[PDB]
Amino acid sequence: LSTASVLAFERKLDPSDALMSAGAWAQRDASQEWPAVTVREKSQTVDVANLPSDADTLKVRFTLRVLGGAGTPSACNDAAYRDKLLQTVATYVNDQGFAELARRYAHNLANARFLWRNRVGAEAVEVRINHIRQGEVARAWRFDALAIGLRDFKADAELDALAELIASGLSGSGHVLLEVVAFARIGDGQEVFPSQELKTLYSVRDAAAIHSQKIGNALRTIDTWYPDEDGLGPIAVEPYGSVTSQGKAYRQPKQKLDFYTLLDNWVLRDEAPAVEQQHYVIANLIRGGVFGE
Amino acid sequence: MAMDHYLDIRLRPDPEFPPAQLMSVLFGKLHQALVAQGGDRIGVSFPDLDESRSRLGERLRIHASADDLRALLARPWLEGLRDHLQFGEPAVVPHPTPYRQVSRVQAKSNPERLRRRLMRRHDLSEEEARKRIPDTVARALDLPFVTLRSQSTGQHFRLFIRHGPLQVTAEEGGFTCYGLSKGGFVPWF
Repeated sequence: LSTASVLAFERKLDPSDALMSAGAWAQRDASQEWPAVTVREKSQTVDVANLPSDADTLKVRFTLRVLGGAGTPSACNDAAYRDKLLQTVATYVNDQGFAELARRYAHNLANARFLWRNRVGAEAVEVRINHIRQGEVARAWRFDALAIGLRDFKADAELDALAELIASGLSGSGHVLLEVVAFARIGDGQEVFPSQELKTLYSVRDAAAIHSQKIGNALRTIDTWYPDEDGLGPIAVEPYGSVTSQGKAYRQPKQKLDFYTLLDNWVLRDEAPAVEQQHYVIANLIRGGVFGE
Repeated sequence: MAMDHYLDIRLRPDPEFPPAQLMSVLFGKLHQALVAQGGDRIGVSFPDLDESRSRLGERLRIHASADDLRALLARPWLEGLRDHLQFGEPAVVPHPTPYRQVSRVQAKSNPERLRRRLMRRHDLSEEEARKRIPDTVARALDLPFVTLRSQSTGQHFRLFIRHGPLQVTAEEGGFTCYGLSKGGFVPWF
């Protein structure tokens, strides 16, 4: 028995591109037919864009995708590695429910964790999120990012139903399809910050959008068992986790809490890393990657 | 050093912004509150920096009073940095206190500023404009600050600023709108 030369896991909660678009207030209930944002360049030769004078508003558009049953992998060379991984993933599944992941997903849905740099000097944040079965909606919400503070995980009354819904989702108890969209308060004639590639702001044609990976990052700020200091707040979940913005890389490999050794121990020889590590382990199994030899 | 308004505060960690990624927001959400809101009995200091290390922000250091800076603990104008920062309240200062030197001034490093001035003042163009214009006198004021990207581009522009000496005597009154000492001995506790 040894490691796995090839591994391939499949992603969960994938969003679309979050196009920006504008409007006004008290027409936010008539936002099926609404305008968009513009892209222009000024004097080097770089891009910079701007809202009009009629609008403090900015708008977000994306929708989500759970799959269910994320323990079972899709690429290996050892059949015995599957026969040693099945007991571990079933052991984590059967003894406890997945709602601890689900609160920490669904409050980032509820807060402005995805509106990262859309509240650098804002005043009133209002987000509206839909649960879409078919051509209409049947379980509607409208959430707030002022209430739950952006570094703690303290739950409210809206959060448990969405948590048990998404925990039915990623565990295989029913496919869910969220649509998470937002309405902003920016500034009457204010500069925008969309994405880029590897200056040119990343311009979808006749609009402005940010890619899939930024929101697929933003909705999994689940690492708050990283070792050094836990008063700071949630950062996302990465094997060999390095972050540019806070600079210092959490969870170094020269001491034993990185993913590539706790996976070895938790999976194979059935000895357990901590219960203050488990939801980080299964969040790594949610993310996916090439975990080889 | 007659005022006794020392309000200390710490930082908060966030993953969606570097030091400039909140420093430009601080430059956006401090100047208008010190201009459109205003208050000559309110400002800031810079007593915890360094030259080579480039320490621009490391703790709460403000200058307020019982009424002018007394709205710095019930202010919803600085709401939003609850994922990246916090604040405090003023405390009783002692008799012998220090006073550091700072300046929120504008440094200029234009080697072709003579050409852009002579385009409306002299008519000397860029062809013969290299005879006596300042080719290297417009130096840069390298220092650590935030990267405020105006309409000229989205890149992070350097925040030039000059530090100052340390004197035992003080000078109470009014400073510039940015809090840097334009004649007044700034605070450094």
